Amino acid sequence: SSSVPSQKTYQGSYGFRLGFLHSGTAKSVTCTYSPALNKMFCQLAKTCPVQLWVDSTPPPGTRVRAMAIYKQSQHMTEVVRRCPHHERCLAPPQHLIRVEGNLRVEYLDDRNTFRHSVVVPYEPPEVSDCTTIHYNYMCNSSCMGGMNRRPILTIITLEDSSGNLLGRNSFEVRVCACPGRDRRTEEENLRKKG
Amino acid sequence: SSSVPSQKTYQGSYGFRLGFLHSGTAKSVTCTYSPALNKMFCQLAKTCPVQLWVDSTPPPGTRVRAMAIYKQSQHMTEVVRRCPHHERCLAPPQHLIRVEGNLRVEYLDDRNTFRHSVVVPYEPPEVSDCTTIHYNYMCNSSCMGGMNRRPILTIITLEDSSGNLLGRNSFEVRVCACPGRDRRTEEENLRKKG
DNA sequence: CGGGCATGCCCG
DNA sequence: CGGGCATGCCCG
Ligand SMILES: *C[C@H]1C(=O)C2CCN1CC2
Ligand SMILES: *C[C@H]1C(=O)C2CCN1CC2
Ligand SMILES: *C[C@H]1C(=O)C2CCN1CC2
Ligand SMILES: *C[C@H]1C(=O)C2CCN1CC2
Ligand SMILES: C[C@H]1C(=O)C2CCN1CC2
Ligand SMILES: C[C@H]1C(=O)C2CCN1CC2
Ligand SMILES: [Zn+2]
Ligand SMILES: [Zn+2]
Repeated sequence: SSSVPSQKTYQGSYGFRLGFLHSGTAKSVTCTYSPALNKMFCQLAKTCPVQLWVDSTPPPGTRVRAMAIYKQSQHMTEVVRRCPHHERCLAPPQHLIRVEGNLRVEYLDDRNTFRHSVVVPYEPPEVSDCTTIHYNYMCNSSCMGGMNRRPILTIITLEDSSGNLLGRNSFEVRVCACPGRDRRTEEENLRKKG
Repeated sequence: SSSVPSQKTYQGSYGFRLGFLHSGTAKSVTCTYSPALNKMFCQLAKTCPVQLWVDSTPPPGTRVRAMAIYKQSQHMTEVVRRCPHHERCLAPPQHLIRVEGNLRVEYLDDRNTFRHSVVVPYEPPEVSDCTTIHYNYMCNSSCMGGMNRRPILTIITLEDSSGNLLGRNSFEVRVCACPGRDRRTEEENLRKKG
């Protein structure tokens, strides 16, 4: 009955985890992940790679879904969408999250919650310990009429073809002009005032 | 043959001038006019009163047209429009400038230049030295996908019913959250660095 | 209200 | 590139 998808971490029986590349905090890095904050800082319309780690191999037909929700309680019931400017300038223009480099991407609009998601087949790592998906976020967190400075969580779910939830993980995202600057500011604020 | 409307001041044979109320520079004033900069600072979707002064009375049927153009050479050929966010949230939604409080307003989209303008009948001052029109600017200068931080000029023309230009004046506009702050900053910069 | 944090971006 | 100006707005 809830229209708000769950965000609670569920590593599940396959030992599903996410992982992220190390990139550092130079002012101009295109993306950078903060383990302390469990938060990706990235630039709009640029690659944001996410690694899928599993302990046990999921069954054939498993899918990987990504969906954004607002992190703050007061905004969690509002659907996360592209702002009108970037909508106008495969993926429907209203979708915030895209996957690049995949021939089997599917973009979904839920008929009951109206929430957007993007799904690709799960592929096991090559003869490697993880699989990488290249996500793109098509608005800045600050975009007026879209995210409007509100932080989001991206929820990644591993689902079998029957729709069973096999695993769930999430991470906070800030899409911004200067990921390295902003990661440094938020980590310093965590240390001084968190 | 030009698609860029003239901005050159033409006081003309009726002695046409604009005038503005004095309001000062408190951080929260809703609008404030800088004589030194010939520039109105105002807030979006709030009243921006403009006075029409004439020495001689225009003929019956005279009209008052307002149009925005970009002030900087590199942007002057681009039509000034409402941004997509405020377009979606009598006046066509794409028009930046509205007139409030007038039963005879007309909104025009030029069939050749595609430029927008808003026109009201000229009314002589009451048995007073000027007539006031209440304009509204429906985007901030900073709106993404609209003015995008580019300064505009508003061009006010006094036209007879046959279309003769009787007079023309213009003023720069900044639509912003804090007119009083921003007028003070720009006047100080004029003094220190202009 | 006024102080000052925010965050895209600097081109007259 | 990194410094710092910009400019809406501060609500976990
Ligand atoms: C943002 C992205 C990059 O450009 C490399 C470093 C960090 N992340 C993975 C690869
Ligand atoms: C973050 C900062 C940089 O280092 C370049 C990209 C965006 N911003 C301006 C230049
Ligand atoms: C912006 C507007 C106001 O609110 C009064 C002072 C200045 N201007 C005219 C009236
Ligand atoms: C300019 C400043 C003010 O004084 C109020 C209006 C907008 N901004 C925040 C509050
Ligand atoms: C998990 C991830 C790594 O750490 C490298 C790059 C691709 N996968 C295998 C080797
Ligand atoms: C010109 C203008 C003024 O200065 C006041 C207000 C209205 N008009 C007449 C009196
Ligand atoms: Zn956007
Ligand atoms: Zn706007």
